[PDB]
Amino acid sequence: MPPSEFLDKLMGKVSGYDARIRPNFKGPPVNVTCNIFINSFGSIAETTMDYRVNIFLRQQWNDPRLAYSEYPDDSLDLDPSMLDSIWKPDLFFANEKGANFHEVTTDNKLLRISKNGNVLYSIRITLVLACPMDLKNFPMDVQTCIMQLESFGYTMNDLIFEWDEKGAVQVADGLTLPQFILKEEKDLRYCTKHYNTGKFTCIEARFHLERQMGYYLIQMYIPSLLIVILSWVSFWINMDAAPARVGLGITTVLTMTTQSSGSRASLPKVSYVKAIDIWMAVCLLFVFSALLEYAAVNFIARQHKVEEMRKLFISRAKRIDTVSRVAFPLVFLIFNIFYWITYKIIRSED
Amino acid sequence: MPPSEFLDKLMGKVSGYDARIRPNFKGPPVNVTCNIFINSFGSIAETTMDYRVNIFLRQQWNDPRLAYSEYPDDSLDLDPSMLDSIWKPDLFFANEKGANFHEVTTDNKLLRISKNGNVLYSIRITLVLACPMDLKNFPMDVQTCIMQLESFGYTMNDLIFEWDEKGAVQVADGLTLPQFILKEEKDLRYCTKHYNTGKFTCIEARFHLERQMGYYLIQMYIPSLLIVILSWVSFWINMDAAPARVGLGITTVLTMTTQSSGSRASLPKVSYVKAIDIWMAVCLLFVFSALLEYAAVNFIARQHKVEEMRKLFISRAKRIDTVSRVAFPLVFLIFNIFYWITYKIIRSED
Amino acid sequence: MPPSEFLDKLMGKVSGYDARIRPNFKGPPVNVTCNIFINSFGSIAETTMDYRVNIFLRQQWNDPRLAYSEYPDDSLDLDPSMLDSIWKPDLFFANEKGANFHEVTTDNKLLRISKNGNVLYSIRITLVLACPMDLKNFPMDVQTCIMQLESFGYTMNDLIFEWDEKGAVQVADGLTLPQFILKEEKDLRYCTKHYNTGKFTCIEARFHLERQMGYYLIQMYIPSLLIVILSWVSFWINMDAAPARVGLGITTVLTMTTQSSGSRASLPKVSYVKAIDIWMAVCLLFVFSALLEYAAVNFIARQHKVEEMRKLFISRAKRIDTVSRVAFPLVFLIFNIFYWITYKIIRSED
Amino acid sequence: MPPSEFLDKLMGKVSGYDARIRPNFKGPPVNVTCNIFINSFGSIAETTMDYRVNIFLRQQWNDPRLAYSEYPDDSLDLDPSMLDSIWKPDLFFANEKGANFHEVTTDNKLLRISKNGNVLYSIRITLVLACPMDLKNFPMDVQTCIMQLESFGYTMNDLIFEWDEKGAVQVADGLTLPQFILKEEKDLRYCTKHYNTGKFTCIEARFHLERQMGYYLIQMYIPSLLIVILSWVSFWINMDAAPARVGLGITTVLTMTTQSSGSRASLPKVSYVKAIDIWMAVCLLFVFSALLEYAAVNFIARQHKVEEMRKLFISRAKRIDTVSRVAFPLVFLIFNIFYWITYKIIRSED
Amino acid sequence: MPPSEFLDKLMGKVSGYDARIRPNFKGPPVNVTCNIFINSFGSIAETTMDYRVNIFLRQQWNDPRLAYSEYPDDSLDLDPSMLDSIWKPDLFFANEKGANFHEVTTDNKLLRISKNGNVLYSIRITLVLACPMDLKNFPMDVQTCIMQLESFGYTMNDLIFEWDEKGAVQVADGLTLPQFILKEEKDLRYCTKHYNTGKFTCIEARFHLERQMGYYLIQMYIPSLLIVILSWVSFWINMDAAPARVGLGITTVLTMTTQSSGSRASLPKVSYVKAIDIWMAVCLLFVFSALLEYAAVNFIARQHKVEEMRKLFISRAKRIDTVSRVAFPLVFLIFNIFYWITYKIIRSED
Ligand SMILES: *[C@@H]1O[C@H](CO)[C@@H](O)[C@H](O)[C@H]1NC(C)=O
Ligand SMILES: *[C@@H]1O[C@H](CO)[C@@H](O)[C@H](O)[C@H]1NC(C)=O
Ligand SMILES: *[C@@H]1O[C@H](CO)[C@@H](O)[C@H](O)[C@H]1NC(C)=O
Ligand SMILES: *[C@@H]1O[C@H](CO)[C@@H](O)[C@H](O)[C@H]1NC(C)=O
Ligand SMILES: *[C@@H]1O[C@H](CO)[C@@H](O)[C@H](O)[C@H]1NC(C)=O
Repeated sequence: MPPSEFLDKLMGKVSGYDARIRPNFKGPPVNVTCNIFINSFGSIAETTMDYRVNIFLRQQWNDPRLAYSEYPDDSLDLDPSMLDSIWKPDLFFANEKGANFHEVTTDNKLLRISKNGNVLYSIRITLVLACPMDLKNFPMDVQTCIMQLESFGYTMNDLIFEWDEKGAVQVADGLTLPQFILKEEKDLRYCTKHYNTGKFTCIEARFHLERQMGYYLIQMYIPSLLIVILSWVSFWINMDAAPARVGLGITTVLTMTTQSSGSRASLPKVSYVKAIDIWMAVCLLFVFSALLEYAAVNFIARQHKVEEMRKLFISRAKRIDTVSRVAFPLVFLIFNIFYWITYKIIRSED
Repeated sequence: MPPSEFLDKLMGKVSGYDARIRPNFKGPPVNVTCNIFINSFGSIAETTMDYRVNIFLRQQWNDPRLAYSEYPDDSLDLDPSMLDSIWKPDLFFANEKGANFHEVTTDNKLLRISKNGNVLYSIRITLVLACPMDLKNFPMDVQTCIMQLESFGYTMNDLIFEWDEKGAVQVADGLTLPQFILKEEKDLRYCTKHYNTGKFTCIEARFHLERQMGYYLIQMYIPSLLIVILSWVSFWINMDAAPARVGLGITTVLTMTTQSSGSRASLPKVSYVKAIDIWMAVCLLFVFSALLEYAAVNFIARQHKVEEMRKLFISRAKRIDTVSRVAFPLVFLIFNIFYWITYKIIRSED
Repeated sequence: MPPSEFLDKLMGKVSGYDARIRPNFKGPPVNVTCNIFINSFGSIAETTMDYRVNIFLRQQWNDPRLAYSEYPDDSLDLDPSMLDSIWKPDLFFANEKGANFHEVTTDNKLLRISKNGNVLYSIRITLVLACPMDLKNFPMDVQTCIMQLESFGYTMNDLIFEWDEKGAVQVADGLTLPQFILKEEKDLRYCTKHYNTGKFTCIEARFHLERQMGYYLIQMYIPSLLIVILSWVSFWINMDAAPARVGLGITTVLTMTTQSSGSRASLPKVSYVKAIDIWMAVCLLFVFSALLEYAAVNFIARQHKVEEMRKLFISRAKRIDTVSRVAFPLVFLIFNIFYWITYKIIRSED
Repeated sequence: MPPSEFLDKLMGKVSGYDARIRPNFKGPPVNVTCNIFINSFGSIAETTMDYRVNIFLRQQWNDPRLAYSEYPDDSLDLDPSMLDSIWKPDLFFANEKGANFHEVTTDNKLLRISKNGNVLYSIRITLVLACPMDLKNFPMDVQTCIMQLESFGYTMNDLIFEWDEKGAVQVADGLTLPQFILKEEKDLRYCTKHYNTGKFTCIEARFHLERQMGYYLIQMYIPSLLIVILSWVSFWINMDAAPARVGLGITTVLTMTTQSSGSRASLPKVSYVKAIDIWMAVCLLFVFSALLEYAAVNFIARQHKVEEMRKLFISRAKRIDTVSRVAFPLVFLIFNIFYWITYKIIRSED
Repeated sequence: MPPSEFLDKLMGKVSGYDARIRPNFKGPPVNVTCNIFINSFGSIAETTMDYRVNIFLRQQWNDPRLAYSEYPDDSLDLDPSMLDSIWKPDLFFANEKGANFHEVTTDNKLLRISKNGNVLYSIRITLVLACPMDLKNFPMDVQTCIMQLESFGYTMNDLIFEWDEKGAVQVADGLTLPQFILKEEKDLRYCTKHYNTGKFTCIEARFHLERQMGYYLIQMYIPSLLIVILSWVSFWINMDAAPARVGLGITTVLTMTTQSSGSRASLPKVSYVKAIDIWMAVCLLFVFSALLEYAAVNFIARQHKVEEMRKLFISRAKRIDTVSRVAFPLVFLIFNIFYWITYKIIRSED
């Protein structure tokens, strides 16, 4: 038998196969299993509120027609150039921007057909998908990003979408993200869609992302701690009143302010207050306190600037110094560890 | 009856249905009801003067042809591949940039037809639409953005566009905007269009947006208040003449100026003066006053630098200090609350 | 009579209408009237040297064919789907980048035909057009932007382009630009094109744009004036030699320099010197003078630092102070008003 | 004779003209003359390493077929809608990115045919072309940008490309570039291409660009000179040891550093050292020297701070001052003029 | 024999050549040799994690059909307009974004056919390819970028891809990269692909890139060294306690911090610590030490500020100075050379 003759008999003019009619017309809904392979992941930006993903969609369904039973083999790998004639289920993504195809040299498509009629359709598509991330806790946070596959034009009575029991989602080996660590959980559940026009099927896939704090710690926490320690020692040995003494505080003020402004750049605008803002606010309070104590001791010195009074004022000023000395490391220590442990337990609960 | 035979009889060669002729030719204008569903909203930028929206257009009209009365069911869900043969009303948007279609796997289209001839056309389109926002009051403002649907090629005698009496505009559940809060009002009115060529139908939909001031307050108001308070206390204990005393003022000057420059970055250029500019101007006036009073007390000290004269100059200088002390918090307090209450009442009127 | 039968008789196979032949072949040139409507304007950027415009092109010409005289009405509104068969005049823009079409739901096109043969073609196109603006005077300037319509493929003997006597250019009501004010003058003149291949027709439309200086004044002139006044008073009460006195000058130097650098950011690079540069240069000269006078009085004090000599040096130093006092406001006043009046008269002449 | 009948006889089914066969098959190579007109030029960016150009390609060749000799006129201006049937020579650009066509209203194309068979093909194309500029001397430099036209698919035995003897390259009148001045030289030479597959024809066009230094001088040279002069005078009158004296140097240090960082922004990264870097380095050396001399005189003063020794130390310190005084202007003068004259002669040689 | 008649006999209707069937059907897999020519390279950005490349793909395979043996010559250069009829092997790239074709004037394609049936297919394509660079050592690093060619739709039994024994990869003469130096090694190995659907052939090409450190050294190392030396000398002659002395340290602090922030701008965010960070950290430690020693000597002076005690405190303070003097150059010298030699040996091993 020649291949061409059979090939036109299967889906051509002698065949009564109209490509505008669903298989099993006036019958039970056509069940469709969907298997997705993630070729690549990444390019997630906080401002844009979306990520980039390259998938290999694969969907299988059954047809009562296109059952040959004439060649001795089980399956046939057909050309992807008559895919227009074969009926194709509609499938679009709800949180989707763009989503072009790939056409390098030839269109990237795959067609297979078995003896019973089970087909295999494979399409490569790069999707920009919108993820509504919540930045309540900026340095440490778990982000859930949603992929939705749903039927635009058919009701419940047709095109029921089902997941695959085994190996529903696969990932490429040695695939890494610079910023996040992917979690191998990938919980799958499906939520149907209700509209005034009708009720439409949908299936959902969920991915969990964990950020890496190493960059954040080196970029912000480590310099800020250095500034705090520097300020502490600078006043600790500072003596009486000198214009030079003021310089140590002045440098810290400006540098801390610039760092604070710099940190709130990449992130988009949100009403709620992030954790990094809290850390910046407390460090600003500490540096603001530094000036305060100086003003205080200067006021005591001003009152001092008779012999009977001098001893008490000089003593009171020194008392202010030693009390500042013991107080400043202690309250920062009891606060930062409290901050870290409370964030440590919230991530553990999440 | 086979589905294919009926399907070609309805809109094919045996049918006298020419797709270039409007239904009810030489007759009353074809009425069209339009229902819009907002799939997603967002990506509004002040500079660009436009926003991004993903809608689900739905338009219904009646045809005297395409009335089958042969299958026992009421409606038929047809394929979206013969939509070219069906006559389609022209519809374009006036404040429109771009507005591509979506073609993921298959074109996103929907076709339905009832027994009487009422059709249902559904198209997914992402529109970039221009909104002429007025920034007279920057931190608090209500913005109205306009969507216009109008007929490019037909006159009044044809293609009259009407709204839908019930559920004209729907919104997706759990849809949020990072910057703005959408108001559930959505007032609908229609304005016809007049041209030299003729008079063309149009319908309009209006959306109200309310900005969230939480980001603005934390970003700008809170640091500026801190700078003002710091400056106040800094001079409050400042004593006589020392080069060190000057430092407190110097830091504030530069930091305030940098913040003022930084704030006017995101916004585009406009002739009128924004509220934030007013707040920045008054704070700059306060810090400018700080230097002034110093210069004054230094001039009194310069005159002082004989015994009879010294008491009066020293007293006058101290008088200047205490008067500065009582005056500075009081006038800022009576001004900021006045500013807030006047803006509070203008938003209430708006 | 059926509409379809007439519709194919007019421009089909029974008709000898070849769409590759110009009307009035071997005859006088085909005159074409062009009417343009500006749907929207804006998005002008100085660096890119171009603007964005959305027009409604409309062109009318006569054909000896397509004269029906069979239906009792005067005109017919045809579908825009047989516009390919109708002969269309070539028309392109010389200072053009891009210029895509609009295809939302359906192509935006319009076809009309009268009894005599006068047709009406309407096309919506968004054009990015290059405007060679001259920035000799930056804050105040009038910019002329050119739109050119010309025939790519035909000579003088064919396709003569003429303007419309009445209402050649219309503008949408309530159309505004954030930066510029449009002038309702719109002078129209036409310049033919000469090439080695031949002579080609062209028509030109000119628009005048006037910038709004309110943003510029608030952004730059008002802070710079404040810095100048501050500097003036700061030295005015400055006494003898103190390291603190220097601070007043130091702050001004840096802030003025940063503002000067900031101002020359948006503008692209040009050889000639802008007006804003002149204003920045004079203010820099004033602040530079401030340091000078200080150095001078310090040199007199250094010579002073015997009793007979002290009186003359102290007097000379005070003389320098009072002379500085009277001189500094006077020369700035006689210069700034001179600057403003000369620019006021140049705009009036322009 | 009707135009349509002749028009289909020339390139249709009765004609044996196959559009897949080169003219003069099994014969001498088809010679092609190429004339280029530069409609616009500009948009050159140093980082991207490419420029934007809008050309009017024009190529002429001879065909033995398509020789009519039946109409009494010499040439015919055909429609650009049967250009697909006419055989067209392949032509692509080697240093090419993008290069789309223009389709405003109608495709921009031109067809002409003479009695002998000489055709004229005109195509409008905007090309982004890569120019490998060498930035050895940044402020003054001559840049050569290359345009290459070559045959992708044919060997030497076919499609020989020749230039045009007269008026090979034309430029539009009144065409200017904001940054560069075009030179009216435009030397043309051709270099053939060798590959493993075969030898392919190519022709090359060269353009020379001269930068304008006016922006660079005002932006960088003039402020830097002002800073140098200021520093010079500031120390020149500086007296003994005062903390205030230090301020004059401190301001210069920071401002010079910021300017130095600012200048190296637009330019991309290169291994070799630019001229502007040299100028920045020498000015940094001068300001660095300023601090040095201060440290020296302070060390002499420190040793001074017995009567016999005081006279010699005070004298030595004053000697250091006067020597600094004479030395500093002289060495800057003998260096800057040397720098300018050596660059003046290198541009003259180039 | 006419060329047209043979041309349609080879791949037309009289020929039984179906373009949907692979050559050697039901036979051994079709071997394909692939030769790639790199027309241009460059535009590599660290953030995007990808590079731009313009290649000339060339693939050869054998067909049992299309064996003419009728013209006396060996090969024929066909038109690229019947390339659709010829069967073409599928080929796509795995680490691929975009990859459009080039269509300037005509499509860039090449067709050749020999007497035996060996064909030659040439396609020009610009590919954006993702390179997973590792920035463990930023200033000096070798980067490997991967190109993968693989068969989308066929299994092992068909379309085996083989490399070319001689001249597999060629590069254009005089091709340079501004940032990197290409290594003439280009090791080629192939790795097959395993999927649930089946096993698919692939081949890989590897390129090695070496960065040039000249820009980095001038941009960062040279200024930082200057700051370190300046700081060293500044304290080296600094005397006792003066507010002026503090200035030398203050300037360094701010400038070093700004440089440190500036350096970490171009690079994207990564968890691990780069070499440049280490160098910045050590320089920050040195400048931080500068303040420390000052505080120490000031504390000794404070204790000093009775005659018996004064000699020991003054001596101890001077001892601190001389010890600082000998210590500071020595430890920087023993550290920087150690840093350079360890990086020198790691690059040599790599
Ligand atoms: C799809 O599956 C459901 C439940 O398993 C079944 O009731 C229905 O008949 C199936 N439809 C088919 C096989 O077309
Ligand atoms: C549309 O509605 C108007 C007013 O209800 C009516 O006069 C007109 O006949 C309608 N046109 C139709 C039904 O085609
Ligand atoms: C166009 O107008 C000119 C001048 O009015 C006239 O000479 C010419 O015949 C006209 N061409 C037509 C009507 O085709
Ligand atoms: C092209 O020119 C060359 C040299 O002038 C000549 O030998 C060749 O025959 C020409 N080819 C033609 C006219 O086809
Ligand atoms: C391809 O090469 C392999 C090994 O050289 C060989 O076994 C196979 O038959 C070849 N396939 C062909 C020539 O189609």
